Amino acid sequence: DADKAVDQIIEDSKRLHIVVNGTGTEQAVAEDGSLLPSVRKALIDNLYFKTPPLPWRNGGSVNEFNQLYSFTDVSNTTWWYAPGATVSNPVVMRDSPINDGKFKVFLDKTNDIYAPLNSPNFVGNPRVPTPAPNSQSIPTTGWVQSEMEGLED
Amino acid sequence: IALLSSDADKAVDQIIEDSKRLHIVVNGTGQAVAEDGSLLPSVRKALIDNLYFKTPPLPWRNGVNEFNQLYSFTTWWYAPFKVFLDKTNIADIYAPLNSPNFVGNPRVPTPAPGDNSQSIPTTGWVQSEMEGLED
Amino acid sequence: DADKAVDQIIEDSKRLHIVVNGTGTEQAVAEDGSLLPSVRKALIDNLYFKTPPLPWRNGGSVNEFNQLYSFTDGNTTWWYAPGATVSNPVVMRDSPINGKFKVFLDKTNADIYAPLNSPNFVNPRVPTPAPGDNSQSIPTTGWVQSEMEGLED
Amino acid sequence: LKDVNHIHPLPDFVRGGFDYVPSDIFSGKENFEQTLRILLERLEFIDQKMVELAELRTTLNAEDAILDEIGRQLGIYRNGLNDPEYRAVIMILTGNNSKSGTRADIIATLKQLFGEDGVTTYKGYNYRLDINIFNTCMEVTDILPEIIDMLPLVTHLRVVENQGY
Amino acid sequence: ENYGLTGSGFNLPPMDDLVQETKKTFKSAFGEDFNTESNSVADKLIQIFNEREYQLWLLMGSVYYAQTMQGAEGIYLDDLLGKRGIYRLGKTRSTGTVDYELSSDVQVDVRSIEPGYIRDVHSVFIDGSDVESDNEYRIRAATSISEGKATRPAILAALLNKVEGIEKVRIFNNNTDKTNSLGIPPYRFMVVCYGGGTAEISQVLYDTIATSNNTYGDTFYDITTQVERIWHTKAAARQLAIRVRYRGRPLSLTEETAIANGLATAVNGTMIAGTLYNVRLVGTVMSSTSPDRFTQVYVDIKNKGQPDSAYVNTDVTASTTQVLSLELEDVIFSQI
Amino acid sequence: VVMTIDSSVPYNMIYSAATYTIDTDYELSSDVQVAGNIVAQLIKGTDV
Repeated sequence: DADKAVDQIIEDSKRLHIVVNGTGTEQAVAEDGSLLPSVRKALIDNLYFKTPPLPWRNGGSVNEFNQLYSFTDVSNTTWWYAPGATVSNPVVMRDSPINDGKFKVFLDKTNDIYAPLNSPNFVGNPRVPTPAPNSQSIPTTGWVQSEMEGLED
Repeated sequence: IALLSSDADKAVDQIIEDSKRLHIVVNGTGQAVAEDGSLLPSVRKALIDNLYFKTPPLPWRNGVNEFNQLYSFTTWWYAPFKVFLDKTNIADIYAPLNSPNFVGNPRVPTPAPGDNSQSIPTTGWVQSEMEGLED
Repeated sequence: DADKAVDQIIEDSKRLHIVVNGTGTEQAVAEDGSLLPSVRKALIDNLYFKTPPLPWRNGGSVNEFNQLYSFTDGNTTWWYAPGATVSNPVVMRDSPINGKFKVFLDKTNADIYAPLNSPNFVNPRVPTPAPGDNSQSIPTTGWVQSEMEGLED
Repeated sequence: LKDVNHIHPLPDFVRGGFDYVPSDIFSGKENFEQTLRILLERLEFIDQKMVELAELRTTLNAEDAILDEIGRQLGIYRNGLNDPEYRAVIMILTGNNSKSGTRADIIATLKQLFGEDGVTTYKGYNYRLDINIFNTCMEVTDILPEIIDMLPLVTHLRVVENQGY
Repeated sequence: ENYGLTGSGFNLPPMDDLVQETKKTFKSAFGEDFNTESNSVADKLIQIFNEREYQLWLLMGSVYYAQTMQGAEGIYLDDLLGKRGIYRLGKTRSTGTVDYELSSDVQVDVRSIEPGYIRDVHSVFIDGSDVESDNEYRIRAATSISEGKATRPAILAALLNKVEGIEKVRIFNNNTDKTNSLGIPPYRFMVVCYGGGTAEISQVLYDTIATSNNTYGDTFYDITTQVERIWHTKAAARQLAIRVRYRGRPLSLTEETAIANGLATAVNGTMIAGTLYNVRLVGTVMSSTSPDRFTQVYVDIKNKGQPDSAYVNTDVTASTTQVLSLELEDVIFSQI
Repeated sequence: VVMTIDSSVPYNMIYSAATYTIDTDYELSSDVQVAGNIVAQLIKGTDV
């Protein structure tokens, strides 16, 4: 009757497999009917979901600690979040976060997509102005051929 | 027959401890220890120790004792001077490493003679290279 | 049958082990083509640190993946090394500008990435264009030789 | 209440010896402890391997690389046998030295190779004997030569193998 | 992990390595900037502890090697074969026929008084036998002993232990309905032996065969407890001769003795009605002496008295009632 | 001595003998060229 144990093992393996490899989000179902989150689902908490922040308001409240909000001053734009924001303790909204230390500003990480000045490793199709027919400037594919084009003769 | 399982436990237990660490990190309180002995703070703790700036900026005077208080001038500033909030984009001035379109006079360090690789040649390197075959 | 279920279990286990542990400068490989980041990534990946900056020191060795060290010359910049642990420390050399160290981002710092106009580089590389291209794309050192080769014969 | 076999890894070896620090004079200094721990923990590895040097040499768990040595002392050479059944033949031949080939006795030896219900034996009038197999876990042709040896000098034997009843 | 018993063998770490990781782990607890170079106080301390620890590995390796068959020497040899339930012999005494004394009372045999080695010639007896040395002790271990009965190994075991003067034995079985190729009547088995008595082996056989007298053979001898009889046969009946040809560096005189006597063991050990393989004979010569001494080798076999032209290199077998034997005045060495 | 080098260092680059010191009392024996002196290599993961 070890076939019975082998059975349960067989689909427990599959549940575990989907949980580990649950794409960005998968909801494995246990025998109790509860719902288990993929690893990448569990990783949303750090991921700090920067969708276009909900525009700043006066009134209303913030329920998610890691959600951002968009605010504009009389002059600049900033994104704000209240780490203390939680369910059963939402952060009441206010006129401006600059005196609402519940809220704090946030920045952007991605510089990543830009070539550093030191030994960058470009991809795709870089281009430059065809240099003078020289010395230190970067030549183009046509520039070289045009330079050599007169030489074959 | 299926008694290869004698190797499965060394993974099953290990994933048990890994799940335990996952749970403590995600659902911890204002830590976790990896097999390397280094610490992993739980989210509700990581939210505390990170860099927070003082939100009200101060007027500028070019006078200077804190790296965490902002100053205003006319733009926000701080002393690690370094500006904090200008109004200009970055993507408009800095070339992406993918499919850039440079303008003006780009320069690179001239490679060694005879290099046959993916490095970039210089106009004054190829032009030197031409004369060798000319002779 | 059942051996393949066990194989799934063991591969999932080693994947989960690497993901939970990771190295800060590391990302795991999922069964599908996607790659899974480690916790040491996700934390520093979005933004996280220990607030009180610490002075740089030539005789110091770092062992913590999330702390900022203030280098100075009074040009002060803050640095970190994701691949730093108690098990794998890293030595503060004379200057951080020389490996695992990375500088904290600022809207001034930028200031190390090549600007769109007339940038100076210090071993850049580009994909090799197809032979016979006359466009303004940038040729490689080999591409030049690959084309000069037809010339000689 | 206690195991007779005293060959076991010493329980909590590391914390012992540390118990011999006289009056906590050095405890909490984090400089002497590491030096002592680094040295003691080396003995941990050696202490652990002292067991396998004795545990693994038993015929039950001996791997093929050394099981041959055990068989060599007894004259049972590997020939073409593989590890899982090479263990079986070693047991069968050794057990034959205290046997008499009785009906009750024969059932006992076959019992170790096919579980509880995996084997049955019919008997015939004129020296005929039959062996039935239901749950074989190893290939039987290579084991067959021994199955003849532990039978009377004049047995007439048939062998039939099948899965299940 | 690569240290100790590993199935493929036993691995012993050298002195140098143990220091290397000990310093490495020791360095890990205090950083790179920690003097550990030669003659440093820290290094001196490390060496003392590792040397004391190293002996433990060496002791373990010696224990494992001491218990293997190849490394068995002296007393350690006695323990290993003792585990099998047999022990080396001691001072043995001579037996004669009508310094010495009578073995028992006589009326209308001979036993030596001295405890051992020993007045041993015709018309003025088993001499020697002081201590049973390891080489023959290993040989004597080749036998087997068991209390079983009615089974083929049991019959062989009992005969070699009880029947005096027995040297070889084999059994042929015909467990079918119709006479085999050897003419054995159906549902009967035959026992053939070399040496030994006739009215004693029957006694031994009676105590160990099943309660169904299935014996068959050339000669019979009745026994009683009810009366029945037991059958058996005797083979003897062959002596061989050998020649060897080789190319290379001549083998002096001592090696030929080492080669010659070694061959006599392999040929002699053959079973009753066995077969000799020319390849096996060659292998013995390559192993009874150090390799790298010959470029070619051949062996030729013929029966005693046959003409030299009768030498052959093909494999040879023996009839049912023949036993292969080899002696000296044989093994003609030669250089091609 | 041996040292690992980043993937990006070109083959033809040559180290100047008289512009380096290994440690407080060691220097290069002579000029060294990267090409022709590879002793070991490691390739992993990121490399169609």
